Amino acid sequence: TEAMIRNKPGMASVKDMPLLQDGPPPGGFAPVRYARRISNTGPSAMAMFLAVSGAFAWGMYQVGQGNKIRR
Amino acid sequence: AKKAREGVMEFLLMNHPLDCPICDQGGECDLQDQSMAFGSDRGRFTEMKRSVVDKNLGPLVKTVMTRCIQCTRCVRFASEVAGVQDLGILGRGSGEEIGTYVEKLMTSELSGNVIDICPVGALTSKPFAFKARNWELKATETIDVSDAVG
Ligand code: SF4
Ligand code: SF4
Repeated sequence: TEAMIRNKPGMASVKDMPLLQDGPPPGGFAPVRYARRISNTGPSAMAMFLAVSGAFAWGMYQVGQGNKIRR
Repeated sequence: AKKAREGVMEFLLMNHPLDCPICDQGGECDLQDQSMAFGSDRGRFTEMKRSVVDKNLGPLVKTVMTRCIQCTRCVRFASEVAGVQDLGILGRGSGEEIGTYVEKLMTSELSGNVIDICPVGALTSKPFAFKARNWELKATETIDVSDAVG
């Protein structure tokens, strides 16, 4: 058998049997990423302290002015 | 020697029907255990196997002569040990058919042992029609008490 299970009309020979099974497409798949691409594009060490310090510098002045208005 | 054995076990399994699942002697088979041990793993015969009608050999020996390989063991057992001379190898070639040429129940006692003689399911106990399998049966080496031969 095995030439009556995989017919492929013609083929003249036991080789050239159909042989259609699963696999990667011709040319493989896309290059798959595996590294750790963690983007560190956030606020830096400064700009976070200076936003906090800047908020403290101006916002506490605003607390003071609000205390003046309340008084 | 091994190539000769594989050759012959291919011929035997060539015109032999795929009756192993429905064969009563499926597990306890010389043909199955010689093919799975000395015969080739594959068969190149992809054509029309020969088939043979089932002879009526009585209420003891269920007969499926298509499975039978025409090794002649039973036709010798009935002629010699059983001594009744009813079985025969009728015909020649692949058309060879083992059994009585006229419908003739094996009137001889001692002719139920042809099933153990038979290396193939073909001749099987009709009482033990299909009720069990060669692996389920737990065997005890008992004796017999029907007749005083023990
Ligand atoms: S005798 Fe029965 S079990 Fe053994 S190979 Fe033939 S069909 Fe299969
Ligand atoms: S013993 Fe069984 S296999 Fe051998 S010739 Fe007789 S019926 Fe056929």
